[PDB]
Amino acid sequence: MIVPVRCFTCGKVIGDKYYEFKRRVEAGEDPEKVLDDLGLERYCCRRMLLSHVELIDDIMHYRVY
Amino acid sequence: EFSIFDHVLVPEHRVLSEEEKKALLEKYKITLAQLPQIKASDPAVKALGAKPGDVIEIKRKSPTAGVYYYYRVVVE
Amino acid sequence: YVIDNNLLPHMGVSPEDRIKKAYYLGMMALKVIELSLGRRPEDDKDHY
Amino acid sequence: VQRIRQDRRSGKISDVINVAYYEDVKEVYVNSDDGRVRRPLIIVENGVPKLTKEHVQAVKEGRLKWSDLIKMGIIEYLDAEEEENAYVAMWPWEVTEEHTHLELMPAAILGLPASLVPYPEHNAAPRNTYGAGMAKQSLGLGWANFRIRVDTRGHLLHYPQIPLVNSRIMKAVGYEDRPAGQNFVVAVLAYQGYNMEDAIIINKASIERGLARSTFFRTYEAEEKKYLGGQTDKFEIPDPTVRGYRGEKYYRNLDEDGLIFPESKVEGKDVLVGRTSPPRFLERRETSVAVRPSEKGVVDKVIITETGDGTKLVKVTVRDLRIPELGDKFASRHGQKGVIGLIVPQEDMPWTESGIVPDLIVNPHGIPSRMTVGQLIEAIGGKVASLKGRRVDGTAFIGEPEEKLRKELEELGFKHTGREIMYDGITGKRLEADIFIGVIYYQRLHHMVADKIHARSRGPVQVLTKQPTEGRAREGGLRFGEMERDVLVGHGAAMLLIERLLEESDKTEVWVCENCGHIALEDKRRRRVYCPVCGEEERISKVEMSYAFKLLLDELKAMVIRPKLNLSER
Amino acid sequence: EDPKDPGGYFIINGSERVIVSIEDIAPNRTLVEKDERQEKYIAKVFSYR
Amino acid sequence: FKYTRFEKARIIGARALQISMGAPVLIDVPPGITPLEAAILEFEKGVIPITVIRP
Amino acid sequence: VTSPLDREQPHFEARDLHGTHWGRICPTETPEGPNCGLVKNLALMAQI
Amino acid sequence: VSLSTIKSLIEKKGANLPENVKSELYEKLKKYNEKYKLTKAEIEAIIDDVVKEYERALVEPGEPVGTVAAQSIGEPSTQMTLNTFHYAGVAEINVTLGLPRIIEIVDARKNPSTPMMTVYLDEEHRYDRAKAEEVARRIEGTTLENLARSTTLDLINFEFIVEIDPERLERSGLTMEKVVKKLESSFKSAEFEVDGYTLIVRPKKADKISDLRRFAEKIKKHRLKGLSGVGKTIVRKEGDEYVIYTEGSNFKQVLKVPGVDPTRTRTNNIHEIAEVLGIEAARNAIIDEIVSTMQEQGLEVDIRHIMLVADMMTLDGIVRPIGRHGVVGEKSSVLARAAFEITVQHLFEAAEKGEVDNLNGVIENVLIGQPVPVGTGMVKLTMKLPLRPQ
Amino acid sequence: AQRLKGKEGRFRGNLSGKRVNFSARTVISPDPMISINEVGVPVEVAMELTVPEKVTEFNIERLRKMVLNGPDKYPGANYVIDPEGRRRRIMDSNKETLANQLDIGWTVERHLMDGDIVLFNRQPSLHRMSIMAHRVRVMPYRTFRLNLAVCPPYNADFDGDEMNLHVPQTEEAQAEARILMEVQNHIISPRYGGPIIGGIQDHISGGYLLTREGAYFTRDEVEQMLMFAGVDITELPEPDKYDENGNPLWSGKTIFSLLLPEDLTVWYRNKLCDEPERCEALEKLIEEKLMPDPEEVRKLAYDGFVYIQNGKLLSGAIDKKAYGREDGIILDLIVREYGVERARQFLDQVTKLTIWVITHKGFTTGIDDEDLPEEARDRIREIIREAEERVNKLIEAYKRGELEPLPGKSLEDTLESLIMAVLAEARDNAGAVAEKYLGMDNHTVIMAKTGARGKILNITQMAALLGQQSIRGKRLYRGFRGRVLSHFKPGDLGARAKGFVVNSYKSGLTPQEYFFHAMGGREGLVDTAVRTAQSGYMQRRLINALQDLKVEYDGTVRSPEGIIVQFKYGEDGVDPMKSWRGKTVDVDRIIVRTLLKMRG
Amino acid sequence: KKVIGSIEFGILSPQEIRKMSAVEVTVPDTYDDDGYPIEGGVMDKRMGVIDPGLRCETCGGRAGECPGHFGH
DNA sequence: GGAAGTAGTTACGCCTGGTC
DNA sequence: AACTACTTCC
RNA sequence: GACCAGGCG
Ligand SMILES: [Mg+2]
Ligand SMILES: [Zn+2]
Ligand SMILES: [Zn+2]
Ligand SMILES: [Zn+2]
Repeated sequence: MIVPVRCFTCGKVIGDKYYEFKRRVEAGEDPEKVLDDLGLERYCCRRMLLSHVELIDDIMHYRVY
Repeated sequence: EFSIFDHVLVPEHRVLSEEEKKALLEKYKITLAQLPQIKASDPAVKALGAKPGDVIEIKRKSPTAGVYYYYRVVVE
Repeated sequence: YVIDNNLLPHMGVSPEDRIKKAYYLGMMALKVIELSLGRRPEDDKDHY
Repeated sequence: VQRIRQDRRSGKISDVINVAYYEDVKEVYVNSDDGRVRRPLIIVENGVPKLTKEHVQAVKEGRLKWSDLIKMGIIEYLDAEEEENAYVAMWPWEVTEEHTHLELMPAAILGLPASLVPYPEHNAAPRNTYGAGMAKQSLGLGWANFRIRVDTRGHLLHYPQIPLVNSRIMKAVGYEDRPAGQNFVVAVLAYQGYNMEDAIIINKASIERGLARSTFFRTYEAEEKKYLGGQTDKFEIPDPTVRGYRGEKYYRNLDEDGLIFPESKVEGKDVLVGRTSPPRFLERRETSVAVRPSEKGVVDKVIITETGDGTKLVKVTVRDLRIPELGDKFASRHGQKGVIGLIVPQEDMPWTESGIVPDLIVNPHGIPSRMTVGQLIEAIGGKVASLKGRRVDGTAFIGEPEEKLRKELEELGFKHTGREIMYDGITGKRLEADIFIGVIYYQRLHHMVADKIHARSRGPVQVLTKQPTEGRAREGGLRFGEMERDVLVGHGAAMLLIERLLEESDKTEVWVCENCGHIALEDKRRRRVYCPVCGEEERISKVEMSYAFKLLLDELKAMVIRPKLNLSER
Repeated sequence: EDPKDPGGYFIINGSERVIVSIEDIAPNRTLVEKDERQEKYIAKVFSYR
Repeated sequence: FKYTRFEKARIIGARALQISMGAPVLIDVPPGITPLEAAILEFEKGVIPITVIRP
Repeated sequence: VTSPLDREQPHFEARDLHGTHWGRICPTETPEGPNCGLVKNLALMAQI
Repeated sequence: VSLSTIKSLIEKKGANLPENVKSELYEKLKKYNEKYKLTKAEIEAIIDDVVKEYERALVEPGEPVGTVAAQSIGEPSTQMTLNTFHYAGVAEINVTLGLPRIIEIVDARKNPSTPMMTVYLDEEHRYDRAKAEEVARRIEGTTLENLARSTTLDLINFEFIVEIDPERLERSGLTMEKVVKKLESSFKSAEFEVDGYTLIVRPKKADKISDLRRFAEKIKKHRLKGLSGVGKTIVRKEGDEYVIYTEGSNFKQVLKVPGVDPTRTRTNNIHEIAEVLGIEAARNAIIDEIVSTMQEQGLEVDIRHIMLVADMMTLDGIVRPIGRHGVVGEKSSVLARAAFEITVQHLFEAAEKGEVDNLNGVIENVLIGQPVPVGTGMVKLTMKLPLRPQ
Repeated sequence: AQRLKGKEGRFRGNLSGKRVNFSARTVISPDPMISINEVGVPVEVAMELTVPEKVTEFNIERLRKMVLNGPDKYPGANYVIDPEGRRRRIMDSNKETLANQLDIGWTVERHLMDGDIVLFNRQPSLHRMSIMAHRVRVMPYRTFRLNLAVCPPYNADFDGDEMNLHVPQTEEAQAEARILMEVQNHIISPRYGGPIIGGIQDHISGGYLLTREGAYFTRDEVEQMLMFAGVDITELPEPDKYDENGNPLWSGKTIFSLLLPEDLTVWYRNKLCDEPERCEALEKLIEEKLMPDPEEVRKLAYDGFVYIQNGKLLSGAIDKKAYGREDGIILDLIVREYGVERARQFLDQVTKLTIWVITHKGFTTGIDDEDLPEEARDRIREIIREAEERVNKLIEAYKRGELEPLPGKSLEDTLESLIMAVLAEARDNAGAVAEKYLGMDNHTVIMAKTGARGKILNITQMAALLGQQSIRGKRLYRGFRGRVLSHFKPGDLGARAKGFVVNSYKSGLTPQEYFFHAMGGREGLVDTAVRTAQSGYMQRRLINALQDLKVEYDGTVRSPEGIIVQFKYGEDGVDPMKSWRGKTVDVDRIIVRTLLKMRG
Repeated sequence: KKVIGSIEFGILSPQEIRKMSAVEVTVPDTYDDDGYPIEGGVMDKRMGVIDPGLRCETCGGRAGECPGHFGH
């Protein structure tokens, strides 16, 4: 849905890094280099950013009022 | 020449006398109707002189007890 | 009625379709005879 | 036949036409019917497939469509009859002059849930079947429309994730836009015997951070039914003077209109739509709608609307937060089902020399008997994908080979076998063996233990047999069948059989006339017991028997059979 | 509505009903087989109209 | 005289049922003991008033 | 895809995978129990 | 300690023991006395331990043996997943094995789906394959169609033409003239002319074509040699002994042909065993066949359960099924029979004859809600009233 | 008529089997830390289901406390019944008065508490061990808990399994359950007279890791494992070795011997016997005097020969032969010579000990567990190549008429049988090569040779060729005419074209081999349901035929009308549950035991 | 209190059915418009009552307590 | 003896929903 | 449907 | 209440 605030495994905060990672990867930079620059060294943290889906945009359209 | 009693499957049969039949019936407190029955047309019965109403003692040759006696009444 | 409707309805229900029913039945009989002679294998029912 | 297929490829004949011949019996079959399952193939002529590189480039650039390729005679549709005449190759380098067709994609022979499985050819067929069947029971954002949809039951995983090792077919279909599951860090070791026998050990800290979290939706419906004669029911908070009135506490959240306010916490047996119906007892009866006795939650949405006939209709949706607990069923795409056998704190979990803590632990004893090498390859691929920052292709037959994954894992700075040096959390010393650890895509199934637990001390009974009702939804009792009766008999338990089958289901007392054997009659008005069949008053005694046996006596006394009963003194 | 929804189903009295295809035998095609009981060769056809 | 499993079960059940209806315990038992446990303690000690009859 | 045969009977020939299912019916996706082999799902390349 | 004193003590203190237990104890004590010097005290202590362990292992009265036997046979059948099995070798015979075999035996089939007999041989024909193949030929029933290489019919001349393979005739012992001699007397008014290895039949009484076809069917189906109902026969070796396995079933005829050992010949058909050898032999065959079938699948079930089932199956003097037409159908209780399978038929017929249900069984007492007479349901209790707490 | 007959009719649906009160059902989860005769009950179920306890002299205080607690607090009660039979639900403004008016002779339906007896049942109910009586142990979460050793009787495997819990309500029923149906009993199966309640996978593998050759443990590990197992001990035995740093080390055999009876003595060969010469040497040493010098045995100690002497393990490794679903030598001897409480104590202690060993020592399975060197791969490749060439030669001979039929079958069946024999032999040889090359230090091999989980066939299919697939005992033939798939030439009878999969699971299957394996798996999955239905019907028939047969007080077996079925049960009078693997008495075991007892 | 010693099965005689019955049924109806059972119908209160609030004419017991009675 | 007919069965629970 | 077993016409 | 469908072990 929306990017998790913390890594499920070790609790490192990765909420802010997702949008930077997405824009840098779309810019054409190497994903490994981007993830290293962001500070995610453990592959548990890299799993959180690499496998996340922004589903909030696709469901914001329907309101419950 | 060949009797069915020489077969390995067939255990040895024998007809009990009246005294032995009475002792058997008293031992288990049973009537002849409470015993297992063997048909009078059975080959083992015919190989003997057994007639309906008679008790046959069978030496079963058990695998667990070695020998084991089983009793059957003759019916028509 | 059972000839025109209940036997080979796909051929037709009019008396004009009776003859084509005869040809189809003859073809089916020829197939069963060929199976009797062993010239053809059994038809698989699970074959798609 | 050659003319037919040449005409079809030339385009003058429709796609639906298929033709085959049989040299054995000299028969040519032409099919143009409906309902034939077909598959596409690339036409190969004289050892050269019709499809070329420029066709592929045109398709990639959007200049050419699939229907175009079918119309030009490049790709052909064959059913079983025409395929009988074919000699299909499976790979482009396998094509010879004797081949008639080439396989477009051998990985497309699988179904969609079966295509969800990565590396399916490294698994045993039963486990592939289990994984394909369990892929349809996972929790995730199935549809973005769920919020305003009215459905009897639904689930919503709070943080769905893309499988790190995934087939390209899953992206082409659209499964990536609606993922169902998460990537776990899985260590394959035996831990305190709580993952024994296909059980699963999970991390408490991971759960508390959102792993496998979900919400359960239930939509209750209440209609203002219009009976004959203008006798309608009313949406209202009923006064205690109405018949069948529940406790005044159960109407705590109701509004004067008769409907429960949204976002109000509702627990079991609390009403949502206060409703009263016209009296039919022999004051207005109550027919209000309350939540199911074992279900709680928060009222997410209350809508009001009008039926087809014109009566008012209200739908109330209750959402219950389901944090994983012991007993909840988890599965992987490779058919490894299991329930949470233990929830372990993070400080008790083992950790790796690289600082990696498992989110889940699986016993190694479930690996060899099941022969799921695909799960190990998927763990290796998931670790490699996480380390690289690029997802690993796990397609059925053209995916990344295991050797390439092992070499890449070696070059990334980790052991090529996937084993890592791990430390015991409890004692602090490293384990003697190197532990296999990786990333496996686990999915939470909807078989939650909260939706299955049931207990019935005593409750409603069926009118016909006086035995307990059936079902978790209606305080049912568990069926102690005849197989369990034989089990009890084989133990020699005679009084326990009496207690389980007579006292606790339908024990009753009947009056039997000793003279006739029929069932005597007791006149509660005249305070007398007698047998109408014979008029006896002194030879009457009670007997104790199950109500089902009295009913059986009734059905035997019907169809004209006399079950005379003889009594004994005990 | 979800744009990902593919349709192909009906809504009957508010409930979504999907019609599952049925794997019937090919109509109007005769199949030959052996009874193996009376040594009788049997050839049957399912004619549809 | 050696009791069978079924004779032992019947004796213990009858003794527990009697105890549950006010029959005094023939030994000393810890407080909070359930009547079945009291009957089992009685049997284990050996003070068994109930006698089984055989054909 | 479903078959009209009764699920109770042991349709050994009808519950097994056929060589003609290649590319038409999924070889692995089928329910466990009585419906095994009698309930089938289409392959991704299948066209009807 | 002398060797005869061992047997004397066994007979003295171990009189309350089965005969096989005494024999085994005697042999084992002999061996251990040969190895180690066993004193009198050790021997007496061993005897006492043996008798105590035997007394501790005796079955407890009131035990529900029948339902335990039923459970211990039915439960392994869920893991009888081997079912059909095929073996590759020179000489093997097809035979139903596994769960269908157990169902066949317990249901007491009139004739199994794959009848098959094990034929032993006497000392005169049990040590050479050449001397056994002749008696196997004497057993196998072979007809003209089996011996024929091909068939041919000429209806215009009322001619039936039979091509015959010389090789299988060499392997069947029958010569062409030997084939035709008995066929001549089997059906009269036929030429029965043999042309080398291609016999030709021209019946003169076949006025119609269908008459010639019926004559051809009769001639093909007529058995030239062997015993009726017997098909393919194979030869196998074990323990330096050659035995025969047949695809047919005919017990008495096989026991009467020369060369067979009449003391060991067997049959898969239990009913035929009973009719030829007696009810006790049928019970023994049932027991050992079920034991062998369980052993082929690696499942271990105690022999005693098999004995109980077989003895209950052969309690009426005949082998009868276990289902509604057998042991269950012979139950005296009306409600017990009506609970199993056919219910309205049993109740209506019981009402017709006015049968009484004495409620002496387990099922009916469960139906009514009264104690069953098994386990704790057989224990009668008595009590002296005056109780004095200590 | 429809009301009466049928599975849903009156007789089967409401008389033989019927729904009952005071029952519960939920998912089961493992719990190695409860005894074998205990069950973990959720607090919700304990508060819901009640046990009617008539208040007496001794339980007046406890029932007063639980009436005071009421239906809300777990150690409470729901209803109070006066001697007159009038029942009152406990609620607010009632708890104090009802507690005051408890008196004596009243009935109080109290909550389940620790020690209560219940019936636990996973109900495909085939044998009498499908229902056993367990002691209640109340647990926080909402799932049933079950000890791992009690799984084999229930056939439960914690993959979503649910089991029913029935609470007996009368004191007679409670006594019947606690005396006849408790899980301490029924350790020995009535089916085969062998242990059915034993270690399954982790207990066996941890026992092997404990008792194997060269397995040593530090002082802290030894103390921790002994405390975890529940073994009572105040002093460690003398250490066996000393580390390079001087640290004392204990052998696994000593730790295992710490929980054996001090009189037990037995020897046997387990599944880990690969060199029979060493076992023969050990047996020759033992047979000379029956009390060999312990150091002499330690000189010739072998992992494939278990030899316990006076409760000390002197040789051998713990295997499935020590304790298991079948053929548990040590467990059988402990349950037959020392009682049934000693067997339960030993089972609990050994399960906890082995679990600790396997947990803190590390047991894993990875990709490397299926790896083979280049030489083994080449040998397997040559095996398949020779098998394919042999099949080609057979096909060519059959095409030229050169082959002649085997007796009992036609030419086609002869060729088929020969081809299947060749393929099976090739699979066996490749599996032999894999077995030779993989070794005993591989964890996948360890759990297969010790019987913990998996057979040699699984390792062969995972590290070497999959072998020939088959349906109903025949080669794969269902498909197109003259072939299986349209990727093979019609009329082909070769190995690959008919289902012979030449790839391992590790090497990955080709699409043709994948379809062939799918066919094999489908035939197995189809077989399962048909087999279970047929077996269920046959079991029902057998039970309905043999229900009432019982042993009378004179030792005979009689029909309800009095007909004698057997004059002595089993023809010798020994119950199969109490027998020694079907034997009346183990004569040699008794002789050796007595001779060691006296001469020792 | 007694226990059932045996059950004898027979065929009911017409006089047995007439005497055992509590009502002779003539009207082929179940309930009236208001919701009460029709006298002479299949649901006559002389055969027992199942609807709460009704009373049996043969026993006087309420629904769930009246065992039920036969008609002919 | 056929040669058809006829009848009788075909595991045990459990859960969900939907329509009468 | 697919098995058995009777029954029952032949 | 019984019918259908889908699952679970
Ligand atoms: Mg399970
Ligand atoms: Zn992290
Ligand atoms: Zn009367
Ligand atoms: Zn009444």
